[PDB]
Amino acid sequence: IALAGVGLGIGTIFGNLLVACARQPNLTKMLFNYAILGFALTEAIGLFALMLAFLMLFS
Amino acid sequence: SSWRDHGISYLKYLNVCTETLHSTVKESRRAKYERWSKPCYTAQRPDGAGGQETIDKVPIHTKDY
Amino acid sequence: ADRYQVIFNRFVSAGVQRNAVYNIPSYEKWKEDLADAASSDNQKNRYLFAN
Amino acid sequence: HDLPEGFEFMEHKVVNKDIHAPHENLETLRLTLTRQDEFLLREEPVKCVTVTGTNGEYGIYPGHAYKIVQLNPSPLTVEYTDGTTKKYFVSGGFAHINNEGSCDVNTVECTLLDDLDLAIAEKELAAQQAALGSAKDDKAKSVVEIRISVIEAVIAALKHH
Repeated sequence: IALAGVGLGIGTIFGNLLVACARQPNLTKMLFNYAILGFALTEAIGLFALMLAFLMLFS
Repeated sequence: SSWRDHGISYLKYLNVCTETLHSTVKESRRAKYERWSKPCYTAQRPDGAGGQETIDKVPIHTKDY
Repeated sequence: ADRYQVIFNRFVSAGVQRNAVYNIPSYEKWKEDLADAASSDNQKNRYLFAN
Repeated sequence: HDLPEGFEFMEHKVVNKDIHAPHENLETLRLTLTRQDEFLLREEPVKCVTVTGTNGEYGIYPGHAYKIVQLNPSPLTVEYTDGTTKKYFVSGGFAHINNEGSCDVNTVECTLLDDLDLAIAEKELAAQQAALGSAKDDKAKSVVEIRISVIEAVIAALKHH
């Protein structure tokens, strides 16, 4: 269930990203890099939850 | 607010606001400010007889809006 | 109307009165140019203004 | 044959900051207050300027984000770094805010709040209220409503201080 708050978060980021890219087309690279950074940071939490699930499923 | 629905443009709204603001000015200063709102412009076309046919494309005064 | 060209006299000094022009394009053309400036790297001086 | 453009005779251009540039901490805002192709302040350094836009009030300080504001009949306050406040009243116009530290407020009419009087506004408001009932048609009603709103804003500005 933790992943529910992870995937949604990713969407949020990308959501805002599009809006930003709409009003600053010439600053797309930095926005995309920051969006990737945020996605990886959230994926860290996702992997923590996944590791707990695997520990409780395979042991 | 409600003037847009009636077709009144933004420029006429500005003119009305300025005229009201000038009307709210003190007696002493108004002599200057009133010179920036008094309508003194007209539209004319020369006819065959020479008379300056006046046009009604746009109202001149605010009360005519 | 495609545009509205205003031609007047510019008073540079007491003895110099040149002729100057103000060009006022149609709302559609102005919108197109504004969008191009906002999106494309061209018209870099109006980028912030258009956006 | 190539006619000039009237903008070539004006050398006080607008400085727009580039996207990929370092940030600067500014302590003053260059204000440019204009009425009918006439300025009252020429790039005056001020601490802040308060302008009443359509959506609501805006308090502009140095470094404010690039923006366009459609003003409404209302007071406009200018506070200098010294600690002195100067209050005007505007009937309409636009305010262009630049991230480089400039604010150009172009109004159709910008007059000192002191120049305005109270009793004059009250009597004009009463006359407009009386004429509203006798409005010829919908357009006259809207025009009278516009005038009444302007007068009410003026009276509120005066009574505030």
